[PDB]
Amino acid sequence: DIQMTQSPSSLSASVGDTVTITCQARHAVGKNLNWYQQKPGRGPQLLIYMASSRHSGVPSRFRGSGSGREFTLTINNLQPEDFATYSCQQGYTYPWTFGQGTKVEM
Amino acid sequence: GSLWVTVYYGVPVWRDAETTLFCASDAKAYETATHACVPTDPNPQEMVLENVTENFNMWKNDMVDQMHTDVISIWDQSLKPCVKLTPLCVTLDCSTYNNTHNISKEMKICSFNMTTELRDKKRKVNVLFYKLDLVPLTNYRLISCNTSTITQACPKVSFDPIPIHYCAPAGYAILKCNNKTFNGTGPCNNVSTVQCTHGIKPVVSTQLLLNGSLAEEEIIIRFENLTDNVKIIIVQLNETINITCTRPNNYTRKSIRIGPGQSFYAMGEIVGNIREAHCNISASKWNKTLERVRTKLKEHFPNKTIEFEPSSGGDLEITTHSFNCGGEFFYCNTSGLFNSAINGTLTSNVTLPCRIKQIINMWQRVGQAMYAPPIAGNITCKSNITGLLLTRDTFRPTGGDMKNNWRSELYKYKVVEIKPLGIAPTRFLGAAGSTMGAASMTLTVQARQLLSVWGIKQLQARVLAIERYLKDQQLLGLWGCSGKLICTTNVPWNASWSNKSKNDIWDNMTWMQWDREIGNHTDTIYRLLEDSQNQQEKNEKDLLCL
Amino acid sequence: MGSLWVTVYYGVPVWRDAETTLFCASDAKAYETEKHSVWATHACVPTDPNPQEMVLENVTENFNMWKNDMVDQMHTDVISIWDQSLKPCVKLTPLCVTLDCSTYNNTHNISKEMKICSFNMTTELRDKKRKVNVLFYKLDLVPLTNYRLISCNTSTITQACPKVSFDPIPIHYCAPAGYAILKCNNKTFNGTGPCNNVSTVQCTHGIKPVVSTQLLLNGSLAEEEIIIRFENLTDNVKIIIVQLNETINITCTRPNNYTRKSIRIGPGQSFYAMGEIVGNIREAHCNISASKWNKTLERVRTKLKEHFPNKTIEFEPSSGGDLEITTHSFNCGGEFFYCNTSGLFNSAINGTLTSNVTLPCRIKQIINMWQRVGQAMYAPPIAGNITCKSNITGLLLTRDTFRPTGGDMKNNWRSELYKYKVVEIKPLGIAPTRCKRRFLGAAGSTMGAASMTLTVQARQLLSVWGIKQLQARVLAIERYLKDQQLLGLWGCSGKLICTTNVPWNASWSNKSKNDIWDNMTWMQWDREIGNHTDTIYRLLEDSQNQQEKNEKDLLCL
Amino acid sequence: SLWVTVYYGVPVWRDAETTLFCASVWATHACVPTDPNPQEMVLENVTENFNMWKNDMVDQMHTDVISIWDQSLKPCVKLTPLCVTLDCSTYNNTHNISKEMKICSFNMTTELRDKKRKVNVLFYKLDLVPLTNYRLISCNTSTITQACPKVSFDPIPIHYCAPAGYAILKCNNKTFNGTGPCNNVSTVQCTHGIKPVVSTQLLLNGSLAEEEIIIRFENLTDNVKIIIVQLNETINITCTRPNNYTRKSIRIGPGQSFYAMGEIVGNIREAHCNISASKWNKTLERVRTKLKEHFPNKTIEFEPSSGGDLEITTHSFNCGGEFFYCNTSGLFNSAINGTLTSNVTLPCRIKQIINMWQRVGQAMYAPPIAGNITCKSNITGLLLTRDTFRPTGGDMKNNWRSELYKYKVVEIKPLGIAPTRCKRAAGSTMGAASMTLTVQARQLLWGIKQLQARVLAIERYLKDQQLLGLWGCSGKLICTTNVPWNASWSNKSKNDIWDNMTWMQWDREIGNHTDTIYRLLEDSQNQQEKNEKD
Amino acid sequence: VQLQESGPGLVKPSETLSLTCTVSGGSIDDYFWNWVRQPPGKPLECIGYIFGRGGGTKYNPSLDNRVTISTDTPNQFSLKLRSVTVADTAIYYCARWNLYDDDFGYNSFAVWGRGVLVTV
Ligand SMILES: *[C@@H]1O[C@H](CO)[C@@H](O[C@@H]2O[C@H](CO)[C@@H](O[C@@H]3O[C@H](CO[C@H]4O[C@H](CO)[C@@H](O)[C@H](O)[C@@H]4O)[C@@H](O)[C@H](O[C@H]4O[C@H](CO)[C@@H](O)[C@H](O)[C@@H]4O)[C@@H]3O)[C@H](O)[C@H]2NC(C)=O)[C@H](O)[C@H]1NC(C)=O
Ligand SMILES: *[C@@H]1O[C@H](CO)[C@@H](O[C@@H]2O[C@H](CO)[C@@H](O[C@@H]3O[C@H](CO)[C@@H](O)[C@H](O)[C@@H]3O)[C@H](O)[C@H]2NC(C)=O)[C@H](O)[C@H]1NC(C)=O
Ligand SMILES: *[C@@H]1O[C@H](CO)[C@@H](O[C@@H]2O[C@H](CO)[C@@H](O)[C@H](O)[C@H]2NC(C)=O)[C@H](O)[C@H]1NC(C)=O
Ligand SMILES: *[C@@H]1O[C@H](CO)[C@@H](O)[C@H](O)[C@H]1NC(C)=O
Ligand SMILES: *[C@@H]1O[C@H](CO)[C@@H](O)[C@H](O)[C@H]1NC(C)=O
Ligand SMILES: *[C@@H]1O[C@H](CO)[C@@H](O)[C@H](O)[C@H]1NC(C)=O
Ligand SMILES: *[C@@H]1O[C@H](CO)[C@@H](O)[C@H](O)[C@H]1NC(C)=O
Repeated sequence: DIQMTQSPSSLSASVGDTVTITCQARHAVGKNLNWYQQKPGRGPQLLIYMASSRHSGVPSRFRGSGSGREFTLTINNLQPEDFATYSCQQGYTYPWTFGQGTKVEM
Repeated sequence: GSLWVTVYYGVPVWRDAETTLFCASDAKAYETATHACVPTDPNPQEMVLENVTENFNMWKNDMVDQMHTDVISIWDQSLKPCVKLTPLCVTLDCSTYNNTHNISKEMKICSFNMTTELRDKKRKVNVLFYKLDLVPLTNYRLISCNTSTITQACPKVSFDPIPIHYCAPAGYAILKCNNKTFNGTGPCNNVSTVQCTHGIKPVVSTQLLLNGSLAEEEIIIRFENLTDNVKIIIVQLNETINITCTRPNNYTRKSIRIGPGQSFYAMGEIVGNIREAHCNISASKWNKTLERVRTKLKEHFPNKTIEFEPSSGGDLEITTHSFNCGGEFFYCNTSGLFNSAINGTLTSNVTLPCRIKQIINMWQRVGQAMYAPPIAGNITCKSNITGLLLTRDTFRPTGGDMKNNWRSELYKYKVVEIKPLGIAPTRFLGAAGSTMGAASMTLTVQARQLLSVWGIKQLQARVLAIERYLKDQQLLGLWGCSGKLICTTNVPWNASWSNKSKNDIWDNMTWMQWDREIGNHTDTIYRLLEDSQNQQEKNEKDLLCL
Repeated sequence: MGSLWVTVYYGVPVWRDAETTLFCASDAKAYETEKHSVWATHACVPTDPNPQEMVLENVTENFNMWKNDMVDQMHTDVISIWDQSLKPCVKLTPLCVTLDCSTYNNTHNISKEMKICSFNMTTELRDKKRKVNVLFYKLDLVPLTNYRLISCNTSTITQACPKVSFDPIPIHYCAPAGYAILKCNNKTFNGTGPCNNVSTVQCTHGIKPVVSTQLLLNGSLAEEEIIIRFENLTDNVKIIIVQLNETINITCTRPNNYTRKSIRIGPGQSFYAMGEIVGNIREAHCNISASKWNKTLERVRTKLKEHFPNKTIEFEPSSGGDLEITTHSFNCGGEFFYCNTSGLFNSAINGTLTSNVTLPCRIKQIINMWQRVGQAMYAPPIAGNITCKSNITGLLLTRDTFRPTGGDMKNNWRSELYKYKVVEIKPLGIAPTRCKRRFLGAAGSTMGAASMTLTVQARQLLSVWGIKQLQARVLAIERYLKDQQLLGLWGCSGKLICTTNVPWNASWSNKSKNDIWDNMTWMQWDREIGNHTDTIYRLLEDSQNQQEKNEKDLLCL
Repeated sequence: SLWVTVYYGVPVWRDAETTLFCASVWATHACVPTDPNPQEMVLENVTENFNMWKNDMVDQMHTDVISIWDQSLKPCVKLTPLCVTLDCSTYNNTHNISKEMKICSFNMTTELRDKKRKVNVLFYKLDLVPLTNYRLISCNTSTITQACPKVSFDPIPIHYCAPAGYAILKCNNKTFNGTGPCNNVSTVQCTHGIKPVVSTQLLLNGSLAEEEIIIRFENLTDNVKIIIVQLNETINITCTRPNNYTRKSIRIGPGQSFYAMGEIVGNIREAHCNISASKWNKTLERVRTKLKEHFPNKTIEFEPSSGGDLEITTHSFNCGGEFFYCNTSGLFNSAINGTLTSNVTLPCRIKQIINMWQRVGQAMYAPPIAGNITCKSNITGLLLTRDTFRPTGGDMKNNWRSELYKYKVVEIKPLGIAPTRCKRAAGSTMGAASMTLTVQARQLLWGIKQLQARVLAIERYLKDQQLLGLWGCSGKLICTTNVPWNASWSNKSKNDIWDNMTWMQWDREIGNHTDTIYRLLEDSQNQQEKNEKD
Repeated sequence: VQLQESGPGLVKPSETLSLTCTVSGGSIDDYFWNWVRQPPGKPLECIGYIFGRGGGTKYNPSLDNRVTISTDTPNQFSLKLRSVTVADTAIYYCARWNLYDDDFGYNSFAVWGRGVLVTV
């Protein structure tokens, strides 16, 4: 099964963060990544569906980008609802593993 | 007086830029990288620059991304006219394969029913598939019919590579670097402008580069990141190793019709006794080369005991060596080569068994795939091992990333956008490192290059070059220096922009050095020259009618 | 004082009422790029940082908004983008099958607009065929108890991609270089005939491509008075367009909430239908303020008395026709509403109104756009309740008592673009000059003034959708180099005022200097000299090569 | 000392390889509407060698016509579902039984997919290939496509318009080898409208050498190639579809219709395409005399059709919306021998399914028109081959060549070097052509074909302007240069170089030195510009 | 569409586990139905995924020979796990992979349920 990593493991700032991620295993999975946001003690929901562009409902602040192993998600002009976890995901094989969970606070 | 403003059209200047790029296949019609690619020019011209140093990032190259997109475009244009085997998706009863000469573990005959070209009745069709592609449900189904659909390759066209010579559009140049010892990243000491890259074979391989470029002096290894395990490591070997692969048996070919005008190729019964498909390498050469590789890893990555272990695990395309031999894809388990302590006698060739796969899901995309046709009769291949791909963990082989395959050959080249518009104070690309006073001799040679669906792509690039020339001419007309290299007098140079003395500017620096020195302020002087040309034009209008 | 000698002028304000290709300029911001739109590409260039307009003086041009070029170009472009947006989406090939339908019975009550239909259908696995039950509107379903889809006669159905949206995105129709759009500042102008003062724009305000029948939605507002636009007062077949003085807030809704059910047809392909409806069924209401509507309709009556005098006038509901024509058909919030507009124009009302006028509406999955056969879309059911607040800003009427009229999607584009006209700057002019060799600011102004302001025109002249932008670009390049090389063959390339070594001719004209340079305009001047341009061009380049060869021979000792 | 000068706008021309944009099924409206009247000038003291059998225009025209054919057939209905088993039996009209067609019942889907129903259609026996079960010929290899009704099979005159900087030269001369030098040649920007007609063995509406029968020869040593005979006078060929058909429209599927041939009405005969007998006699005497003169002491005698595949053995042509194939054996037969007093007819047969350009699978199903149609045309040509001369055809490239042999392309290198002592019109002389440069220069100044022509002309113009400005002559038509002339290049006389020499030969003499002089011009102005800077 | 989990608040070690997820908004679509367990401060992990109503199921060899996905009623789809271990204690969730290209959200857990914590 694929192993997964994220960096920084737990960030802390308000506005302008950038969640780079290295997902190892077989690199350049393609555009087959999915980000998520999990509110504290709540169900996660989609943010980006192909590391390409925003999902319906989630604003233009949240975006995903990058091909190769260097997939990334950028959040700009964060509001108080933005602070939560975000994880890497694959799309190639049935067990889709997640990142450890990059946390943003303050 | 003091040094005052002067334009210089066509002097050697480059910014690290990204632009569009087009193929140019070989001129000979023997291969006639499809045929719509333009034939290459007879002479790929190369000119070495003196005193010029450029920082090549092997991993932040734009042309690898453009190469990936363009070769995806080639592949999809090839596949689109071909047949789509959507009706092939049926429930499939299957049974093992027992040839009249021996039995096969790798195979199974499966019997299934479809519709004829006549739209009512068909008959039982018994055709042969590997265990790797079919998936049980003892009834089986193809690997990815639900999530995706399978597009048959056109039987005429072959998947073998043809050398593609990417060429810079007009106003843009490709910069190879001629330092022999080089690791891809960082400065390279002396460079060469090249009209087109050397013919790159669109070769598909994993853990062992095939038919690639040779290290000229010694085995050289490149790093994407020393301190992190994710980033990949390239090995480019000096000399070579013959890899010799075979298809031992004779597989029949059976053309089965799907509907009116559509037919797909299956195998049918094998002839001859089944033998395991395999590929071997000379043992002594492999041992020598791998010892050199381990020694090099010790040299650069210091103090650590470095060991080679087989690939960990995954789908069969991940752990093994994928390659297109004779128009058919196999996957060769590399448990022999990279595993140490097997204690080879070194007289026999080291042998790797291989599994041949029918359905190829490559390019790291879901939703689209191929049913590779079964080639008839034996196939033999004899190719090079010109590079390896590993990672830090021990050092272990990896694969699956074609971007790295394209990285390996294009590690030398970088695109540069020539901006002719050089603004300086004042009282082909070979003279870049030379002085400005000397480099102004050769500005005409760089000026010459500014002029000299893929048809639509190269037309768009040509139009980009045309409107670039007309942007230069438009700006010089808005400045009134149009049609000439050097203008008149009386426009002052503000001191705040730069502080160098009159004499040392020309001899000391390069045009690129002056560009970096003058880079930020350029818009301000473009305004001041613009308005200057306007107010002078008003005065000249007062002169026009007397 | 001497004999008149020729002079060429590059950049004098001149035009011909021409035809040309116009290229889109989609809205710049990124959320609308994310909200993928059928009408607007992302490849469409961003709008200008400053949508610019300049106003001319002492110029009067004839505008025929019925026979204008924006209308044809927008109709073709919008059909092209429609087909492009529908092309990747699945073609619902195994839909056109027999269906067993019965009226839908919700757990609360029965619905008039709905029937549950069960039918057999072949999926991505061709062997597997099984019953599939889905809801269907009565209007879209044509009988043979067995029903089928209405458009199985016309074409195989194509699903709208839920990714792409039908929402109108403002399109800044913008013209290539060498062409300028001419607006009319006169608010009261009927759109046909001369306009007394006009404006030149590099491009137009953002026009919303909005499909609407019998009424105009989100349209432009007459700033001074309610206005009537008429192709022919005498002929009844023509169409009457009311541009409304003030908006009339229309509030539309579908009260129920809809559940989307997906059925697989292909690998990665499904057909979206509505499931059971949640909540008690209630009709779709599109209600409008009644005092406002009455006051406005009566203002229409008062303004309309002038253009057809001394006759009693009564607005009457449309007699009959296809549902797109008789009923107000429009899309808001991603669903198609068809609203019986009878009550708005009904003569039953005697001028007494106190509360909102209500109009029932019906919604259709299957729509044929632009009245073409060969095309038919499947609208996926939007989930939840939609409540769209729109402005009624214009009416479509026709004389036999004036009835509402619909179905002419061309007229919706006419109604917004009544003021804009394409004009092709032909910058070349010829005239005698005092100094004699051996945007659009100065159109109506004096000739010498234009001679001074030539520089602005020159500066502006200097500078299939991807193919359309490329076509615009290369047209600009070809026109620019055409003019420049003609000037080179005339002897003054790069010079705007090309004094010439050629005498004028009495045959071309006998006008005095003061006449041409004080009173005659560049358009009048082109009318005078427009019959002799070719000959002067050829003999001027002849004169240049003669002079140059004479100078070369004299140079040779 | 002689110094370097460059004249811009000079007439010179190598055998160029450009692309010519179409002009207006055959004349698509996307192709630009042709300018109604092509113009034509005349030259003095010019001869141009045209290889009729290697010219690029035959392949360009072939590619254009196939592309237009596929463009027309693509939006129209794809007859994919038609390939089904068909039960068939002979067609018995009230008049008589016809061998040409027969009735075929087959099941077909209603527009709703659930149910199928039986449909009866009359198919030509020629198109119906056996498997009473039969199938369609071109359903074997790929899918057939039905043409649209609105599009017209009539050959709309296509005029080959050249791109800017390129002009077409037409060998106007009456008599000609079909190859080699031509006496006086017209110059056109666009050609006369070539009607694209599917021709085999004979021609319809072709161009006419009104003065004399002419012979064109791919090889005068090898037999396998084909010999063209351009006939003299117009031979009227007149044809009628013998009987009246009925159009039965069947809805094969949702939104797709299928026009089928129903029953027949009227007198059932074969299509009878006969000509004037006296014209045939006189023309045959003339060609026999001419080919006897061309082949001295070797006898000439024609032969009936050789036989083989139905496309090559027969005269073939489109008229009235139908495609005809007529056995030309009896017309060329020496055994008939009987009479030449009245119009004799060779019977023709119609195929609904056409594998055109000899591609397997890519085929067109004829719209079956309901009712008789007359079609009258002129014959002005003939296809034979050296071997008792058996005719041959099927080479549509050769059909294009027959009308396309007259024309040739020429580019203009406007810049041209000729030394001159002074310091810093094709038949006429270089000094005489200085005045005529401007008219040249102005001429220098499917949709994507128009785009290609536009951009290629634009690039060539900016290369001329570029190189001129690299020689200090941008925007100027005649340029003196400060650089001297290296005497080693050429050894011509001072008075002969602007009076005597023909321009073509001069270009041939200086071509080997052109690149060197250009490279030495650029450094000349570069050094002069730095000299002026100081 | 709204998605919700249902299960026991506490499980004992070495005892069978079951869970049930409810799609309240509509009937069970043809989309991919998924369970995505979140261990305490560790990456989330797939269990068994089913392509709709009574479709084929892909389970995980990482949790080998214990998983099973089956459906009972058009609004319920359930997970069953046998031979649980102490390491399995976590917050479970149910979610939905959008197999199809044109829907907003593709090959992605679009709508997840709120989730349920199991102690084991
Ligand atoms: C004439 O002009 C009026 C006024 O503009 C139009 O009415 C407006 O229509 C727009 C477009 O519908 C409304 O704007 C947006 O609608 C979204 C509807 O939700 C989603 O619906 C489906 C559900 O699956 C999705 O597929 C689809 O993508 C839609 O997004 C709202 O979601 C938007 O608001 C939400 O997002 C933004 C993002 O930042 C937030 O700021 C909001 O608070 C909210 O969360 C948005 O509302 C618009 O609201 C309508 N009214 C008004 C007053 O502006 C008419 O349709 C138009 N044309 C005609 C013919 O009348
Ligand atoms: C791709 O999709 C097909 C259907 O489109 C899947 O086949 C289906 O597999 C399920 C297994 O969950 C079958 O359901 C059950 O299995 C057996 C065999 O029928 C039986 O015990 C039950 O009656 C029940 O049906 C389902 O019938 C079967 N459908 C068909 C038409 O064969 C297939 O598994 C999917 N492929 C994957 C996930 O790789
Ligand atoms: C060949 O010239 C003829 C001259 O008539 C052209 O038109 C024909 O006209 C008749 C009516 O008298 C049409 O119905 C025929 O179909 C036309 N064809 C022929 C061969 O006579 C015609 O455009 C020209 N060529 C062809 C191939 O039709
Ligand atoms: C690897 O990248 C990291 C940051 O991701 C950096 O700190 C480190 O220096 C890099 N090491 C290399 C390129 O050897
Ligand atoms: C604008 O249009 C109005 C129409 O009433 C007119 O009075 C005015 O002159 C026009 N121009 C400007 C600059 O306002
Ligand atoms: C009706 O659907 C809408 C759409 O969001 C929603 O507000 C409402 O909760 C749904 N149903 C009920 C029963 O409230
Ligand atoms: C035309 O040219 C041919 C050779 O091409 C020559 O034999 C013949 O005399 C010329 N005919 C006329 C009428 O000038």
